[PDB]
This record gives sequence, C-alpha cells and structure tokens, in this order.
Amino acid sequence: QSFLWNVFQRVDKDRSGVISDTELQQALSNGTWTPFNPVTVRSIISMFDRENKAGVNFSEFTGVWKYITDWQNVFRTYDRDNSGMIDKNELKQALSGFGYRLSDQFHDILIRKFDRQGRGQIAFDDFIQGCIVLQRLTDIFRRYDTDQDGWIQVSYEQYLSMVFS
Amino acid sequence: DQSFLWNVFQRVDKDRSGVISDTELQQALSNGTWTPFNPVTVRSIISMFDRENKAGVNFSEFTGVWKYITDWQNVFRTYDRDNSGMIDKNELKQALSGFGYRLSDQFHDILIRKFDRQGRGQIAFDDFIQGCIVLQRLTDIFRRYDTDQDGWIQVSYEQYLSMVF
Ligand SMILES: [Zn+2]
Ligand SMILES: [Zn+2]
Ligand SMILES: [Zn+2]
Ligand SMILES: [Zn+2]
Ligand SMILES: [Zn+2]
Ligand SMILES: [Zn+2]
Ligand SMILES: [Zn+2]
Ligand SMILES: [Zn+2]
Ligand SMILES: [Zn+2]
Repeated sequence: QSFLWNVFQRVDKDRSGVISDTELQQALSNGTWTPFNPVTVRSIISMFDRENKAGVNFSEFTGVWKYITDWQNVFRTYDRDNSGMIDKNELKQALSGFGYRLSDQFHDILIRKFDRQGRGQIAFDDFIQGCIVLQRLTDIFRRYDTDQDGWIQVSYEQYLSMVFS
Repeated sequence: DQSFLWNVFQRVDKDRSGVISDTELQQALSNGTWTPFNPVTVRSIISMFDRENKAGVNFSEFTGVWKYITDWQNVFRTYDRDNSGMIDKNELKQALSGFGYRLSDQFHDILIRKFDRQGRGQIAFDDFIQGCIVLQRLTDIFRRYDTDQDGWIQVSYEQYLSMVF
C-alpha cells in the first residue's frame, strides 16, 4: 500500500512524471503478447487524480501499484488451474466470488466490441477490463432500482442517458 | 469503379496477405486530426462486412467497406456546415434528426461528451461513426423490448448489462 516515492520523477520515458493513457499504454504485464490495452489503462489511470493531475505526484505515488497487487493475486487465486487462462467455468465462480450472482447466460455473449479474444476463452487482458465494465454498470443500475427488486423500468430518453454514462 | 478499387485494395493491403488487417485499414483512413483513426470503429467496420470470421477483409468484402466509408463521409460533410471539419452540438442535432431520430437537446451533449475522444467541444469523423452506430444498436434493442410500444421498457439486471455493446 505504501512504496515511499523513490522514482516519482522518471516514471515516464521522458523527464516529467506526467504519465497517462498515451504514455503508459505499453508498460504493463499482458497475457497475449500484444500490447496491454488503452481503455484498460485509462480506467486505472482515472483512479487517483487530486485535481486531474494526469499522473502521480505528492503522496499519490503509491495507489497505482497497489491496485495491481490486489488484482495480480485475485487473478491467481481464481484461475484455479494456474495457466494465465480462464475457461468458461473458471470465470463462473471467479466473478460470483466477489459478490456477484449472475446466471449462466452472460459469460457467453461478450467477445466483439469490448473484448479482443480469438479463441473463445478470455485472458488477463479483458479480465481487468471486463470487471470494470461490470462493476460500474451495477452502480448505475442500482441507483434507479429504488424499489430494490432488480427490475428497473426506464423510458427511451432515460434508457439512453444511462448507457451513455 | 471496379478496376479503381482493385488498385486501392492492393495499395491498402500492405503485406499483400490478400486480406486487409484492421491496422492496414486504420492507416488508410483519415479523419483530419493527425490522430490515428479510432480503432474501435475500424474494428466495427470490419466485423460489419467480414463474412469469414477472420477479423479482416478481402477485395470482395472491401468493395462494401469503401462504399460504407463513403456514404458516411457525405453525411459528415453535409452536416458540417460551418466547415470546421467537425460536427458541433447543433450540427449533430440537425444530423441525427435527419435519420428520423427524435431526441432531446441535452442528449446531444451527453452523446458528444461521450464520443468526443479528442475533447474538442465537437466530434471528429471517426467517432461520429461509432456514436451513430452505438445509438442505432441501442435504439433497436430498446424497440425489441418495448412490446406494447410505449416508449418505456422494463428490464432486469443482466438483461440490462446484456444490452451493452
Ligand atoms: Zn484456467
Ligand atoms: Zn425496481
Ligand atoms: Zn419494482
Ligand atoms: Zn494484409
Ligand atoms: Zn461544407
Ligand atoms: Zn461543424
Ligand atoms: Zn462547428
Ligand atoms: Zn412499453
Ligand atoms: Zn408499458
């Protein structure tokens, strides 16, 4: 959770510590041998910005790495077989483990717009992303489910307002 | 014409694999902002004319792309009246109304806000495509649900998320 500062300056390839989506685009550990993911980097980068600083700065040279460890192990303790690869069943109890209770028809039809797989099964690339796609959209949904029944009823205007959040 | 497009195809197809990669098409495409054409859209426009699940395009399918890419360019120009090379809020209002959309005023803000990858007060060409695409899909889905044709739908959790593309 706390890793001093050390190299709070030379974090970027150039002088200043103004690292972001465009700069830390290809710096993380992926699982497909292609560059990790622009949209995945961005929702990680948008986790600690005191005043939209675009990177790490006073006492904020700490939280960027901590979110990786809390998910590096989380990918390991749920892979089950330990291969960096998630089967169909290896995600069923992986998601539901951190408090979800999705049914079976969800882990099936997803591999096109947000994903990038070519062999059916999802790797570490879309794992980190796929969850943030999921967790954020639950929090939206919940706010409108004032009844608390898992059944919202929006009109068209609202239906739009919401998927374009 | 037919002979024209065969040369263009030979030109864009760099490796000459016989298939346009989603990178090679990306390179072919401009939107006049010195930023690389939105890959998310290059991805869309391939998974839209590709028949062989090969995530690419042959001459036979390219003929369709080029006609796609063109019909949009005209729409884009038609509506960019202030000739900025981009579509401001009000030009979008005129543009979408043109496809017989019936949307509010605030919503065009939400859409632009969401799709202006550049952060420019307006939307460029490559993101106008995605923005109109995603709006089309969403509206269809909404319509498929609205059985009694109210303008309201009623959906469950997951049902909600499973409508995200
Ligand atoms: Zn596995
Ligand atoms: Zn409800
Ligand atoms: Zn209710
Ligand atoms: Zn090629
Ligand atoms: Zn003009
Ligand atoms: Zn304009
Ligand atoms: Zn304008
Ligand atoms: Zn209805
Ligand atoms: Zn009704």
